[PDB]
Amino acid sequence: EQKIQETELKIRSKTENVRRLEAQRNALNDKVRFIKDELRLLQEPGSYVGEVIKIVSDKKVLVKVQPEGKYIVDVAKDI
Amino acid sequence: KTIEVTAEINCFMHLLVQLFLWDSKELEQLVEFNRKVVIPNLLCYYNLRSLNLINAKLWFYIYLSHETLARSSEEINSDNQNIILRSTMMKFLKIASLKHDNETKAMLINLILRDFLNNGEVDSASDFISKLEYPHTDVSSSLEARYFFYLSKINAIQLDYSTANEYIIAAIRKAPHNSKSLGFLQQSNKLHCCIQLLMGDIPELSFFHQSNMQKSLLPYYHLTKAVKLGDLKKFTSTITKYKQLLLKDDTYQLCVRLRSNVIKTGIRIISLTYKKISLRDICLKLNLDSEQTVEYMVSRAIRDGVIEAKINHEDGFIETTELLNIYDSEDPQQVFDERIKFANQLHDEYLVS
Amino acid sequence: GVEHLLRIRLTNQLKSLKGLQSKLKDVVEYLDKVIHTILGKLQDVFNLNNLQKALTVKTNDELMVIYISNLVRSIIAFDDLIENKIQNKKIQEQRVKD
Amino acid sequence: DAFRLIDTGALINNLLNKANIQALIHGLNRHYYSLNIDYHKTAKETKMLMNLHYEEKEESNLAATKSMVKIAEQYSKRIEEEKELTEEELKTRPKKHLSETADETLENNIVSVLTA
Amino acid sequence: TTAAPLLALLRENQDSVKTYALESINNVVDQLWSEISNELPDIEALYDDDTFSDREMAALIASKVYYNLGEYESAVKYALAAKDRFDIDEKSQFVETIVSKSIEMYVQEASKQYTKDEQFYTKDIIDPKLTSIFERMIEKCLKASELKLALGIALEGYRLDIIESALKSKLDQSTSENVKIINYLLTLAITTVTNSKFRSSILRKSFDFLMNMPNCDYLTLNKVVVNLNDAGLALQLFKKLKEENDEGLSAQIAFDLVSSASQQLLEILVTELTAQGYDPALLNILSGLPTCDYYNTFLLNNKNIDIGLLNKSKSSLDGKFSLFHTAVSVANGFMHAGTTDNSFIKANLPWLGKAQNWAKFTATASLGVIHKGNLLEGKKVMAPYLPGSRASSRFIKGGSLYGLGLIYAGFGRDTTDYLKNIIVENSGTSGDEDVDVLLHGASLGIGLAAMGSANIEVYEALKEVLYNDSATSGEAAALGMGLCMLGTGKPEAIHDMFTYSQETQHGNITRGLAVGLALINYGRQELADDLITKMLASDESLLRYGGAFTIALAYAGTGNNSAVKRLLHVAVSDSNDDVRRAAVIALGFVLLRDYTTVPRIVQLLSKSHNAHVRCGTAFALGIACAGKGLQSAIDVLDPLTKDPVDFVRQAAMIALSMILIQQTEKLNPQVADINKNFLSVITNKHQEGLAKFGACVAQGIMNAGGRNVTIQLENADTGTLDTKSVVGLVMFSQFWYWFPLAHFLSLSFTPTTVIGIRGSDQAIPKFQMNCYAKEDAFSYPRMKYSSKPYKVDNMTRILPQQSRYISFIKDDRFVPVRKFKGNNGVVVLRDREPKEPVALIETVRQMKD
Amino acid sequence: YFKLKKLEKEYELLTLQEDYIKDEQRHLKRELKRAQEEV
Repeated sequence: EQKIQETELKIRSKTENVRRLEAQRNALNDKVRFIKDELRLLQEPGSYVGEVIKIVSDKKVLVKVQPEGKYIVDVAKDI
Repeated sequence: KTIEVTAEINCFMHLLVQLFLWDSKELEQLVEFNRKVVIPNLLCYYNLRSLNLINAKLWFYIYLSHETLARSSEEINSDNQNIILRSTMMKFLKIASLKHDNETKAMLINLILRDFLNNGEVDSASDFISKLEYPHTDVSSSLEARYFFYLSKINAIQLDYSTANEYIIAAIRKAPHNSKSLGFLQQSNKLHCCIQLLMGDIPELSFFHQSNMQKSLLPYYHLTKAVKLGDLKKFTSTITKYKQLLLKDDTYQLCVRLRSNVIKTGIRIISLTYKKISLRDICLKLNLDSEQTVEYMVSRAIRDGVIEAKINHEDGFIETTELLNIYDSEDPQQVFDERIKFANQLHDEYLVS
Repeated sequence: GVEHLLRIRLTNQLKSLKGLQSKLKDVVEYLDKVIHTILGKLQDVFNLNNLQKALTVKTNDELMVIYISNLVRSIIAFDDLIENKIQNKKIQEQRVKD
Repeated sequence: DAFRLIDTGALINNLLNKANIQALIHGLNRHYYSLNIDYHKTAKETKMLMNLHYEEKEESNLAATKSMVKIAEQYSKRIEEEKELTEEELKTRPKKHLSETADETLENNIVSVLTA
Repeated sequence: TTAAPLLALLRENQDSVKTYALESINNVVDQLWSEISNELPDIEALYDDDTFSDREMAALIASKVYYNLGEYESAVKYALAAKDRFDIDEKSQFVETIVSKSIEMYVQEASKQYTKDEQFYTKDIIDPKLTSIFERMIEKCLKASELKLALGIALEGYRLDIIESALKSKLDQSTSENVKIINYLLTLAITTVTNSKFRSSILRKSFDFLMNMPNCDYLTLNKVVVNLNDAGLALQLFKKLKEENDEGLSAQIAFDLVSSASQQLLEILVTELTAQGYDPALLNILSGLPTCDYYNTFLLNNKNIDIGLLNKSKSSLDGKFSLFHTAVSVANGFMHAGTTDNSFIKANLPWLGKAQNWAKFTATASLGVIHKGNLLEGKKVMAPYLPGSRASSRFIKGGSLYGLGLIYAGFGRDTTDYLKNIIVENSGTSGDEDVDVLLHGASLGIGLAAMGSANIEVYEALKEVLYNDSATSGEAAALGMGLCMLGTGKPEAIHDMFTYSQETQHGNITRGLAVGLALINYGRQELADDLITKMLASDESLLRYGGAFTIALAYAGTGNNSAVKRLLHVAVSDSNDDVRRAAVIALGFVLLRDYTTVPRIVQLLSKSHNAHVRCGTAFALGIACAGKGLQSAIDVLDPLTKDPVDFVRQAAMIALSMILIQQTEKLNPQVADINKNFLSVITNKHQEGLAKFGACVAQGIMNAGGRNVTIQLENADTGTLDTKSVVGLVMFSQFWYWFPLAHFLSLSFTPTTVIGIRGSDQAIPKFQMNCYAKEDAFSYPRMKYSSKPYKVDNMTRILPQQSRYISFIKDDRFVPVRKFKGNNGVVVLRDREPKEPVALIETVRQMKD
Repeated sequence: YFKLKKLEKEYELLTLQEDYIKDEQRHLKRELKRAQEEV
C-alpha cells in the first residue's frame, strides 16, 4: 500500500525533468539548422544591380546592368 | 457526501483560526476550545490533503499558551500535553512524503524543533537538523523565514556562526507577506545582531534604525561601541543594564560566550609589529585586560590563535614577525572550486523556473 | 581532398611510461650481453606536473586573474538566465489574462 | 563532376511513366546526365591517417609549453574583450554575443589551467 | 522530554532493570529515539545474547529505533528477530511500512534466486523468517476475499507455488467470479512480465486451471495456446472438445486457429485431426479455404471502388519519372484489393506500353494483390500470362510469379514446390535482363510462400543464384531466404548467411542479405543477442542498418526496456544516415502492443535534426498506431507533411493514412483536409517525384479494400498476434533501392467485419442489427460518447468504433451459439430452421465448386 | 499491486527517454563546434 504511492511520486518528478531538458534541446537544435541555412546563403555569385529601362508587356524587361552591357531578361513572378 | 466532508474540514479549520487572539477575544481564555478542536483525532481526520491550510505558527500559538509556565501560570508543571502533541506530529512525519508533499513535512519538524529549543538539550538536536533539510520552494515566504529563524538559533548554540549568518540573511529578505515588517522581524533582527557580534563585530545599524523600535536601538549602540573600543567595563555594564532583554530572549548564555571575545579583541588591536617587542609596552596593553596575569594572558593568547609570537622569559622580551603580505595559501584554487559549485547550483534552479 | 575523405596529457604520459619501462628492460639486457648524457637529462631534471611545480609560483598569480575572468562569465550566465525566467513569467501572465 | 552520355535500351529499361526521358532517348540518343560522387576507402588507411594528423602527440606537448610563454598577451586581450562586452550590454538596455563571448572565455581558462 | 532516566537504569546491569527499561522503551521510542540511538549497541548486544532475559523485546525496540533514523532494511532484520512480539494481522502505520520493506527485500532475493535455479521455489532455501511473513500476507488478503491484491504480490516475489495454491483454493464454481479473475491474471502475465521463463510457466498453468473447471472461457483458452504456440497444447484442448462436442463451437475454434497460428503449427494440426478422426469439417478449415472465401463474398458486395479517383490521380501528375507509374499501379491494387476487379488496368493500356521493365513487373504483380483471397481462383487468373504463354515481355511473365507468391502466402505448400522448379530452371539463364527480372519474381514468390516453417530446400536453391552472381535476382533471393526461414532458422543458417554478406561485392546482393539477416531472427528475444552484436561488429553500413531490424523483429509484441535502450542508443550515438533511420523504424515494432507511448518517445525525434531521423519517426507511428486512430499520433504527423524534404512529406502521408484507415468525416473533422491535401499535391507540379509517390499511395491506403479493411498487426478475433502483417510492413517501410516492393501491403489488410455464419448453410444473413454508436457520424467518404439507441444492418461497413456496440438479433431463425463478444471477427451460428432462408446469400466457395 | 506494474512500465520508458535527450544534446554541442570550424 506504501509501495504504490512511491511509484506515483517518481513519475510526477520525471516529467518535470523531461520538460526542462526538452526546452534546452530545442535551443541547440535550432542553432545547427540556422547555421546550415546561413551556409547555403554564403554560397552565391551575388546579384547584379540594374536599372529598369522599360518593361515589355510580354514578360520581358530591358535592363542596363552596371556590372555588364545591356540585356533583355525575364520579369520575375515574385514581383 | 465527499464535498460535505471537505467542507467539514474547512469549517473546523476556520473555527480554530477564529477563536484566537487574531479575530476574537484573548487567546488564553479561549485555549481549551482551541485544544478541543485539535485533539480527539480530528487533526488526523484531516488527511484529505496535507496540512497547509493550518500551519505550524498557529499550532505554536495555541500550544504555548497551554503550557510554558508563564502563560499557563504553572497550570501544570508537566510537559504531558506537549509529549502527546510531539508524538502525534512525529507520527505524521512517517506517512509524510518528501518529494512533492513536503508542505506538511517542514512544518511538523519546525514544531518539534521548537520544543527542544524551548526546553530540551543540544545533544538530541543533531538528528532534527539532518531531517529538516527539504526544498524551500514548497513553503510560503512567511514559513521559510520562521524555518530559517529557528535553524539559525540552533546553529548558534553549536557555534556554527557562518551557517546561521546565511540562513538569517535569506530569512529576512523582501516583504510580500507579513512577519517580515512586524514583531517577527524584530525577533529575527536581535538574533542576527547577536550572530554578527559572535563572529567578530556588527558595525552597521542602518537597516535596523527603521525596522526596530528605539528601546532595541539603544542596547544595539552600547554593545557595538564596547566591543569596538575593546573596553570590558562598558560591555559588562551593557549586559547589566539590559539584563531584562537577555533574560527575555531566554539566552543569558550569550553574555558568557561574548565576554571571552571582548578580551580576545583587546589583545588583538595593537598588532604583532616590530621584530622584538618590549615587555613594558605589551604589559601596559594587557594591564587593561587583567593586570596580575600579564604573563599568563599572553601565553593563553599564543595557544589560542589570538596572536602567534615567540617568547623568552630568561630575557623577558617578545619576538614577532609582522605579516601584512598575502601570498597564495591555496587562494586561486579555492576560488575555482567554489565557482564550479556556484554556477552549477544556481544554474539548475534558475533553469527549472 | 583529404578532409572530404574523412568527413590528452594521459595519452602522452602512458607513452612516456612505456619508453622508460622499455629503457630499463634494455639496460638489464645490455649488462647481461656485455658480460650517457641523454639518460642523465631524461632523472635529476624531472625529480623536482613535476616540472610545473617550480613554475607553480609564477602560475598562481596569473591563475587568480584568469579565475576572476571565469567568475565574471558565471555572473553573465545568471543575467541571461533571468531573462529566460521572465519570458516564461510573461507567457503565464498572458494565459491568465486570457 | 562526373557525367556520361545516355544509352538506349538501358536508361529507359531502367531509371504515366517517364514520357520525358522516353522522348529524349528516341530523339537525341545521347545527352549529358550527372553521376554521383562517393568514396570508398579501407580501414587500414583510416586508422593510420589519425596518428600523423607522432608529430601530433609530441607537437601537442611543445604547443602547451609555448602557449604558457605567450599567455602574457593572451591574458590582456580577453581583459579588453570583456570591457567591450559589459559596455555593449549597457547600450542595448547583443545578449547573444555576450553569451557566445562568455563560453569562449570559459574554454580558454580550461586550456590555461590544463597547461600548468 | 527525556529518555535519560530510562537509559540510566539500563546501565545498572541486571535482569529486572533490562525488562523494566524495555517495557518503558517500547511506548515512547519513536519521539525519544535520538537519545536511545546511542544505547542501540547495548540493545543489539542483548539481541544475540541472553545473559539478561529481554532478547525478543530488545530486537523489537531496535527495529523501532532504526526505523526513525531511516534505515529500513536494518530495522527489518530486527523486526523479524522480535519473533513472537511482532504480528502482521495487527497494523499501525509503522507496521505497514516495514512489512512493505520486508516484501521488497524478499523480491530482491527472489529475482536473483530464480535466475540461478528455476525450482528455488520448491523448497525453502531463503530466510525462514521472511518466508513465514510472505505466506501469511498472502493468506490475509485472501481471507478478506479480494483476489487481485493477493495475486499481484505472489507475482512480484517471483515464486510460482504461491500463485497455484492461492487461486486454486478459492475456485468455487461463483462461475462468473472464477472466469473473470483468471482472465485478469492472463492479461497481467503477458503485459508486465517479460521474464520470459517465469511468464511461460504462469501461462501453461493458468491454462490447465481454466480448462479443468466444468465451465471455461474458450476465447481466453485460445490466446494462451497461440502465445505458447504448441501443437501439444492443441491436442489436449481438442480431446476436451470431443467430450462436450458441438459442431458450432468446434468450428468457431478452427476459424480462430487458422488465421493466428503459424504454417507449421497448422500442418501438425491437420495431421492430429486426420489421426484423431474427429471431424473432417475442421481439417478443411485448417486449410484456410473457408475464411478467405467468406471475406471475398463480403468485399465484392460491400465494395465502393472508383476508377474515377485513379483516373483523376494519373491526370493530376505528369509523367517524367517512372515513379509515378508505380504509384498508380500500386494505389490501384490496394484500392481494389480482394474485390477481384482489375478494372483500371483493364481500362488503360497505352501507358502500359510505355512502362520500363520494373514498372511492367509491378503492373503484373498488382493482379496478385486484387486476386488474394482466392486459393483456387488465384492460380487460374494468372494462367494466360505465365512463362510459356502469351505475354509481351519476359518482365511481365516474371511479375506473374511475383503476384502468385503474394496470394498464396499462408498456404504456400503447393506453390513453393511449383516455384522451385522455375528457380532450378532459370539459374542457367542470366544473359539478358529479361531473364533476371523473371528469376527476380521467382525468388520473391518462393520466399513469401514458404514463410513460417523453414524448408531448407528453398534456401539451398536461392543460394546458387548468389554464386552465379546476377545483379537484380540476388536481391530477391537474399531477402527470400530471410522470409522463408522466419523465426525457425538454423544456427548454421545464420552463420553461413553472415559470412556471405561479407563475401558479396554487388551492392544489391549486400543490401538484400542485410535485411535478409534481420528477418530470420523473428521472435527470438535474448536468443538473437549473439547475432545483434555480430551485425553491429561488422563495420559495414548495410550490416549496422540490418542490426537495428533484428531487435525490432526479435523483441516484437510486448515491449522490453533493454531492447528500446539499445535502439534509442544507436539512434542517438550513430551519425550514419541509414543507421539512424532504421533504429527509429525499429521502435514501432517493439511497441506495437504499448502504442500510447510511441508519441512521447518519438516526440523529440520528430523535431530533431537530420531528415532521415524525422522520416524514421513517421514510420514508427505509422506501423505502431495503425488501426487504433490515436489522436496523439496524428498531431505529431501534421508538421512533417509539408516539410521541405521530399521524402519526409512522402512517409508522413503514408503514415497518416494507416492510422486513419476507415475513419471518416464527422468522426474526425481533420480527415477532410487530409484527403484534400493528398489530392492537391498530385495536381500541383511544384511537388517533386517522391512527394507525389507518397500522396498517391496514401489515397490508396485510405480507400483500400473497397473501404472495408483496416491495417493491424494482430487479429481482433482472438486478440493475439498475426505474423504476416508485422513482416509485411517492414518490407513496406523501405523503398530506397526497393522501388518495386510496395506489394507486401496486401498481407497487412485485415477486413473490419462482423458477419454471422450459419453453421450448416455457411451463409451470411443480410438482416437488421442494433447499434448504439451514432451512424451519420459515420458516412461514405469521398467520390463523442454514446448510449443513444440506433440501427445498423448486416453486410454493411462495420468500423472499429462501431463494432463495440453492435448486437446480433436473436430471434429470427438462428441461435448465435457463443454470441458476439465486443470485438471484430465472425461468430458461428447454429440454425433453428436452416431449411428456409431468412435472406441469405451464396458464398464464393459455392460459385467455384 | 497489479497497478504498480502498469505504472513502472511508463516510468521506465520515460527514464530512458530523459537519458537519451541528455546524450543527444552532447552530440549537438560537438556538432556546433565542428560547423563553426567548417564555416
